[PDB]
Amino acid sequence: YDDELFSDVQDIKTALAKIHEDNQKIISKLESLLLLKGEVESIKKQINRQNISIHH
Amino acid sequence: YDDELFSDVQDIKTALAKIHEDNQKIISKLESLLLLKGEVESIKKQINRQNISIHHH
Amino acid sequence: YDDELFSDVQDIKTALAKIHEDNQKIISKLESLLLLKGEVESIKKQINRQNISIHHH
Amino acid sequence: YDDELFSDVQDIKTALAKIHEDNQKIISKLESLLLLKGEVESIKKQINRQNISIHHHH
Ligand SMILES: [Ca+2]
Repeated sequence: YDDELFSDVQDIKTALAKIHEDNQKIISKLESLLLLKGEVESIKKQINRQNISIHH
Repeated sequence: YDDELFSDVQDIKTALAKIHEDNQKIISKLESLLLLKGEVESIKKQINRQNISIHHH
Repeated sequence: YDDELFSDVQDIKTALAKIHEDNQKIISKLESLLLLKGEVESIKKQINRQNISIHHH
Repeated sequence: YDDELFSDVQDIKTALAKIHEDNQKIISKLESLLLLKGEVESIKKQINRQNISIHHHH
């Protein structure tokens, strides 16, 4: 083994570690973005509340 | 095919399979986010509905 | 170049191609999502038009 | 270290570099999307302002 297969293999492993870390970052931001769905539901309630007061 | 070399190759295969699984999770979340699109359009209509009510008053 | 080693190397290449394919799908979805920013700005204008409507009475 | 095997290893490296490059772009797009959080918040305030004007208006 090597000559020098081992060094190349290590480099591949180092790259794989970097991509996975990237994935973790991509997932954190998706989770934060998902909170948007609740906010845009809130806007629709806020508009309905306006409609209720105006009717009154 | 040195045994240690095979061990190392198996590790690489294990890493890639994990990355692919993460990709599935990422795509699943994106599909959910896409539904936002319909929700926003509905808000524009809700405002238009409001405008009509105000005119008829 | 051992025959089994070559096959495992081939298996690795197939996996990278699949991950790359996942990437393109992810990018496509994110481009669609970015269209949201224009839609939200449009809502801000639509609400402002209502305000102009109310002032004129 | 067989020369054919070396090419195949180089090929693997090239694909990984390309995937990382894609990862960067995906991240840049997510950061842009995040600014949406502020925009949706701006709308919530804009609606509240209407309610206040209306109260003074009425
Ligand atoms: Ca990704």
